[PDB]
Amino acid sequence: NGDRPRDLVFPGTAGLQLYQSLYKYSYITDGIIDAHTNEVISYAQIFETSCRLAVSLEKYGLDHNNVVAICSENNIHFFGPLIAALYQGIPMATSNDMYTEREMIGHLNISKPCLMFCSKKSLPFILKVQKHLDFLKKVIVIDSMYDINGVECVFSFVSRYTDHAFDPVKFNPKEFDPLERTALIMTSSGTTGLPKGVVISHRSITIRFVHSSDPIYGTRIAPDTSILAIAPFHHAFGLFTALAYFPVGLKIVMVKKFEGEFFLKTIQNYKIASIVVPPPIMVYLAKSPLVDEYNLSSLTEIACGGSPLGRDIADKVAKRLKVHGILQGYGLTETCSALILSPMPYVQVKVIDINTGKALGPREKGEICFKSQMLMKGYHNNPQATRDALDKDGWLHTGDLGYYDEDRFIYVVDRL
Amino acid sequence: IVNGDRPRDLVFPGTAGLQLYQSLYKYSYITDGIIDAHTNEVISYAQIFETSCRLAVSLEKYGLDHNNVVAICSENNIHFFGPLIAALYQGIPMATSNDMYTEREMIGHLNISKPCLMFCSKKSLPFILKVQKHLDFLKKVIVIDSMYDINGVECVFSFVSRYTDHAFDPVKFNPKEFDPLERTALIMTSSGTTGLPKGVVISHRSITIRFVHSSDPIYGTRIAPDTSILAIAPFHHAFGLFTALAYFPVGLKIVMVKKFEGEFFLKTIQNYKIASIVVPPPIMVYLAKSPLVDEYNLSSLTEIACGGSPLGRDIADKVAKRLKVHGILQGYGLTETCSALILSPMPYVQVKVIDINTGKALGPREKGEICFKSQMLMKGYHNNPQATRDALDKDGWLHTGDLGYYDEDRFIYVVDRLK
Amino acid sequence: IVNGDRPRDLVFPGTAGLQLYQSLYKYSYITDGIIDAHTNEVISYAQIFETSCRLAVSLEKYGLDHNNVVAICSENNIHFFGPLIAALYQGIPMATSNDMYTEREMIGHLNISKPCLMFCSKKSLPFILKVQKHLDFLKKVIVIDSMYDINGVECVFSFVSRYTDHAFDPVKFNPKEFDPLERTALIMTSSGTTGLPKGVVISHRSITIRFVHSSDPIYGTRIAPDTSILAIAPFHHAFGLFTALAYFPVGLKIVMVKKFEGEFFLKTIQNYKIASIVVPPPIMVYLAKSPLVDEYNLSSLTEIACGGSPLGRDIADKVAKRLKVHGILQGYGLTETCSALILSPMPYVQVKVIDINTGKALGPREKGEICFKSQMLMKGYHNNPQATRDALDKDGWLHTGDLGYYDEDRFIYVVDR
Amino acid sequence: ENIVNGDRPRDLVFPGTAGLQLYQSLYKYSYITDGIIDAHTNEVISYAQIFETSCRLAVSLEKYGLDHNNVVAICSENNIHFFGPLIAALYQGIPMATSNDMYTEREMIGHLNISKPCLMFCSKKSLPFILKVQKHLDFLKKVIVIDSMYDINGVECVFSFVSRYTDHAFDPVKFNPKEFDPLERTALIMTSSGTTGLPKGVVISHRSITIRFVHSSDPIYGTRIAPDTSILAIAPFHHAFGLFTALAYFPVGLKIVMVKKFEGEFFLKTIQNYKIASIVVPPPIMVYLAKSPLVDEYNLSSLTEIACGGSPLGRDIADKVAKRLKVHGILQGYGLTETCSALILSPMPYVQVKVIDINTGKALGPREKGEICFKSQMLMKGYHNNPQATRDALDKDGWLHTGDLGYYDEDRFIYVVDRLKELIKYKGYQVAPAELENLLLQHPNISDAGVIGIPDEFAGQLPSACVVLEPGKTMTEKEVQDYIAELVTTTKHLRGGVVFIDSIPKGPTGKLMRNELRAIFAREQAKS
Repeated sequence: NGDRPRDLVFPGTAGLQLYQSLYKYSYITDGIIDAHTNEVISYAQIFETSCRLAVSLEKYGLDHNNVVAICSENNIHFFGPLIAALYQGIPMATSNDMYTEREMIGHLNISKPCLMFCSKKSLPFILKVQKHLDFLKKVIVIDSMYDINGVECVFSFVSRYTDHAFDPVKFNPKEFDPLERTALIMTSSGTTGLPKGVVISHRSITIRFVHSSDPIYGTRIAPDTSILAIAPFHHAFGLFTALAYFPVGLKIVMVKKFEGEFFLKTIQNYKIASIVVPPPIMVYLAKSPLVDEYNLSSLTEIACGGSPLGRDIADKVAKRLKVHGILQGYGLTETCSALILSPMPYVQVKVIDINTGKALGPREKGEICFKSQMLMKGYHNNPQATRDALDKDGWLHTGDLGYYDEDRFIYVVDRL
Repeated sequence: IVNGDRPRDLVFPGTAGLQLYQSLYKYSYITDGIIDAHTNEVISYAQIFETSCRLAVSLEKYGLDHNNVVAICSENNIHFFGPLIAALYQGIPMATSNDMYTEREMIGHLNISKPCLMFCSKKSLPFILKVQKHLDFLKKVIVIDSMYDINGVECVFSFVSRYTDHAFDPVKFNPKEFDPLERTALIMTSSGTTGLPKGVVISHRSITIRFVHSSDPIYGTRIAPDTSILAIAPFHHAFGLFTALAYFPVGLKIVMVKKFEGEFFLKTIQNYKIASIVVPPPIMVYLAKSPLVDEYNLSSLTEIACGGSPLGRDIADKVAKRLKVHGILQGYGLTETCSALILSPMPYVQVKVIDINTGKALGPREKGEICFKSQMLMKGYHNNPQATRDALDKDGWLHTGDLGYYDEDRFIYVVDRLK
Repeated sequence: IVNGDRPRDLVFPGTAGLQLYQSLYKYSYITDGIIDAHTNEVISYAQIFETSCRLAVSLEKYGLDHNNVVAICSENNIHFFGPLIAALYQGIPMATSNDMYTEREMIGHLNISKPCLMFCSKKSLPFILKVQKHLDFLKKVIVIDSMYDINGVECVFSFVSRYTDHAFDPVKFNPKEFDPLERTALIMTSSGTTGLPKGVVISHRSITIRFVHSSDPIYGTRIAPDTSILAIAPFHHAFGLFTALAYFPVGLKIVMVKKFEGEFFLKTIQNYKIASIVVPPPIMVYLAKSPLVDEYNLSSLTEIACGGSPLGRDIADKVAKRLKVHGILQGYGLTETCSALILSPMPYVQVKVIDINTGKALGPREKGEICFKSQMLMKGYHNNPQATRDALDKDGWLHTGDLGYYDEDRFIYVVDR
Repeated sequence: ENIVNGDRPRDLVFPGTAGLQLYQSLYKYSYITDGIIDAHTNEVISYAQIFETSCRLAVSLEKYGLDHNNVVAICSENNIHFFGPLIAALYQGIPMATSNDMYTEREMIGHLNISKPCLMFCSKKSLPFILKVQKHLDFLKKVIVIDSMYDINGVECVFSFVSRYTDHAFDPVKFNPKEFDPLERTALIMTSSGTTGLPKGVVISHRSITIRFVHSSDPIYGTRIAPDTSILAIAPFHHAFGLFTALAYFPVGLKIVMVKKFEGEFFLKTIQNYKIASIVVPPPIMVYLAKSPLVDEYNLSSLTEIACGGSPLGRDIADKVAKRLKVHGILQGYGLTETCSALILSPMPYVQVKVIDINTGKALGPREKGEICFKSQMLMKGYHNNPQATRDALDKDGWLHTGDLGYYDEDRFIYVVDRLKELIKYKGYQVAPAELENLLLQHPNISDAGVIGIPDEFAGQLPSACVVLEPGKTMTEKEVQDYIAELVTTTKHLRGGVVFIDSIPKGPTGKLMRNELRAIFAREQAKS
């Protein structure tokens, strides 16, 4: 079973939650800051822009039977269109910005999206790729006020379908079943050798929100101190840890790429309360030099949500930077990462049999596997690997064996 | 048809209990939940969480439900919320009695709700027994703030340990579910307009909405969950109880003073670094034109609110200035009902104008009698069908007693011409 | 021939446009360019730089030049300077209309310059469209403080994106060149001498000189480029427009209040840590002898100035003392023209005293009609050559209508009998 | 045509005389009372003091009968009063010769004979010397002490001198400086040697100085700190770097405090006890700044900005310091034109540049290799009475050939990255790159330098490598030739064969001796 949720999951569309969040924390004036450029967007800005963009996507002719995409590096305006999709319940495919033409065409062919948001920086590569895909009917630039040789930008586009009197306080996000409407088709190159694009329900999101909100697990930090986002937005881990920052209204500062120093510079200079990084930036933290040459006395909380090596690099950092024991992930998935760490709310776990397939009780070995709403609703257009991944009734086979750690210790230890 | 702001927090649908429960469970880590400014006694959130749950199961197994009514009679006292929230879990209605009623008054009071069980204080117990000797329907008393029973009078601890054991776990307990709009949360007595002791009925929904207002960052007090607010207004009365209760869903260290007398208020706000206060207008005037109230360091003060008979004659401006505060806003007409609605219309609250000669539903900038409609409005008086149809009319409108006019679509606030 | 102080900063030779341009470019880094004390809207210097440059090329490609005259009708508003400065680049004259005119008055005004394009505010647009329905020559209106168009009315953003594109770089833009003394910068209408609608003409030179004055550390606001000054005086009007405009060449964070009324001025001056205020005498009296105006913390104030018929003996002294200020010194001369000349004889300003009867030049300490000569002076009235020759005489001297004298060679300052 | 232009100027150059802008400065910022402070003595002059003295000195010099066709000099250590005479020369348009104060008799005379100045200004300290010296020079008619109230043994001091010609009631605000074209008038005649190996006197225009000020005013480049805040001056005034960086402090009205000599830790103390905002220094005290102990035992928290304008130890001293002192970023330039240093730092306003052919000499394009040259007004204008060095240093039309070779990043990026810092290296039989195309573009395992050029065969010029390994790792000559046989193709490799040795060669922090390795190649083309 695993922990009882502290903040009850928001029933409705994740769109609707995010919407409400933006509206509440409109007062925040430092929504996102580009650590590099120093560009800054306010919550109120994302709010207006996302609403405008929603009525726009609609009147232009899009719905749930379509798929939209965004291909951009880690960038301030990214959330405008993303969030707009979530209002309308249009599915959003996120493309990694650095695919080679080769890889990328492979990707877009999975979801096959009719509209594509993208970055200034990524625009040429997108035009180059779009000339190979008859279905990619329109591209829109997200981070420009002016159009780029005939390519439209979110501003112009939006002013086509919305006017001077538009009031996002007066907008309503479309309503639907948040468990059967797709939010994201994020493609993943993990198992086998196929690209295969994974499907994320809205419920997976509002549950991920529950987790960001919970004060024993997710980041318990002041709704107006600055958290750093570094993880790739196009990728599941980075998109969700980032996106969950809004229901709780945090000043996000954000870095384009994990590499080098400057991680340091950045984290000192903005008074960063919490960071959420993958384990390479953990090693750079633990056993890298002159990383106390910058004042990092700002750091309240640290998280890891990918492939975390032993509890020793973890202690190296917990100690170096004076932290409340950095605790985190073990088992994280292709899907919404992290579940069962230091089981989680809305996630149930079982131990059955290598041989029978019947659920055991306590202190008994057998293959450990998961069931949750937060789990992928399967893959896209591939009925094969859908029924391949999660079994006869919603259990996702992990491929390890171990046991129920008893009633009085409902935690996870696994034998093989 | 003035609608009033769109809610920034969607109202929690379920039992008001359930939300409070959830709140407590979430902020269990908070250890300085309520402090008795006087004794220096302290309860933690997690303690209230446990106690309220144990007491919920106790009351249940003891055999009570929606068809009964419980009461609590206590002065402002840390343990007050113990039984109250437990009631809200089970959906037993709670009648709150004022501790300083005279026997005369009190009997009248209890005869409205006629509660079978009565929590009380320790210094209020004599009086409660003295009274119970006149009311056959009052089968049990329980003391809320004692560890031992008191000459046969049970106390909350003994009572709870009767039905629960050491391994009891509030994380595994569940508050009853019901329709939060048709379940009475509270029966708070008030003798208004006529002077008769009539008892007001409050839905759970009325509460969950009041929580929505408190969460709201333009209206309700926007300050960090784990900084200290002072609530002093009397808990048995709606203003003090709802403002107090609403502190929980947002997890604030409350400090609480038993009585508004002179200073010491000063003393406390200094000594506990009080971020926000919420007071009635007597301590407002005391704030503004009483001297050497800048002899204590009150520079902790982020937010100030007032919610009864607000002295519009700019005492408010004087305090806003004296204590360098983000301008004190509050008042703008409250009620017998859940106080405070339409401050500096509020979410889930709409107001109209109609005209006192026909009763239509007037449009912009036009006078006529102003009155409110809301889920948050009182569900009526109790075993009295008379003054119910009199307070709120044919379709959910409650006549307030002023004329004003709708300040246009483009200024959706309220100005009213004569009071 | 009292000459008046030697300038400390040599007047910039070129177009006033070019100077404002360079200013914007230099202080582009300033991120708190203008703040709407009311709303809390803020524009950055670089934003004005881009907006104004784009607007300049826009105005040019749209087909305008010096032979037209443009207008602006707006209340005190962050975006006011957008179009204005753009005109100055192109050397198109700008007529400023007071935003509170009656249709009655406003048309009278507009008929002086007869402008073909009109920028205006969100707030001013109803009244303006109403007015353009009476004037054949008013071909186009554009809104300055909106991102989207307003029922068929274009806005500056849209207008600008018609003629410039994404790759436009204002660092590569260059302001038109002309002689800054024969090119009109501004046509500000004024009701002086007679109740008749006469429009005053200001050359670029007058502005580049006004900039000379604001930079001067004995006279103009001597405070660090990146401290916050308050502009409250009406932008459509000369005193307010120029005190405001002169701030950019010295790069000051401007906070701006739409209206003088109430304690909101006090609040503002506190909440933004305001170094200098420059006010007309009503908020001067409100300053010295108004109550509980120390109930707000005004300890931020280094300098105070006044420039609208200054004589408040000794109200000025009452505030100088009230607000621990380096003694507020100012006024002592203001006009139809660029207000403020001879304050506490100014650079590039000469004053003489002559004879009420002959009109021949006096020497020291001697009575007779006092009057001025300066490049900063009005180049005359607009379509009225009658009152041009009436105001400034045969050889550039402009008669004030007072008498007095030279406070000597050894004290080249002005007292008048 | 293809030219890199350079950053639009954020302050348009002041048309007129350098003296005129310098006047107007002193007059505007007259109110500052801490103009220059002897960080040593504590003596202090104010701005309006300098304004006075300099205007006085100006009219004195004119009535004494001097004009452009003359040349006045000044020999002095770093001293408060330096600017009085200097600025008055600039007012009057008389050219000025800054002599180094610690020249020997021998050197000094060769110098003075370039400019042949008739008036010499001097400091108390420098007087004996200058007199000694003047007893050789018949052309040097008058000395004047600058930092002493009383005359010395008949040597007239500035005050007596000025008083002959101005009275009690003299007013500088009424004085006008002389007017001329700022571009044809010499301002300074500061001599520099090293190159070729002779005493040759550089010519700086007035415009060079106006431009110079334009850069100092530049809020991205020059020191952007508030007028009436304390900056430290410490580089010797009698050299161009120090003189102009000091002189330019005046148009922005700064409280200068100044130390006479760079040595030791008196520096920390001062920059502390005066609350010093910015500093501008040479790389000696850069490296002492970064790598030297307990320099964090004095409080250097006042330190907004740092510049560095000489031979920049771009090793990692710049970063170490920007870090230690938590400063907004010390970022400097590249060029060392020998005249007004710093042209192209992290092109500069009013400076342009192009790259040309090694062979033709036509302007190249983006990412095209060839010799770097600049052309700016701010550049030296020539040498004094020497038509030989002039037509050498700058070409036909004002371009200064750096002798380095590089290319310009992009026209949408006008930056100059440059591959191989000198031309006299890297020869081949159809030019080949040396110390930076390869060398630094190949290091497995890291093998520490080697690009020289062996004269054989009589068919060309053999390239050759001088590889050295560190942690005993065995590489062969034949082995390396094939790792970098595909790294460059054509024919490059090393012809002779990767020789292996101990270190690299000498020269101050970096600079090889090229012929060192060629001769060291010799004796090591004989063994196993």
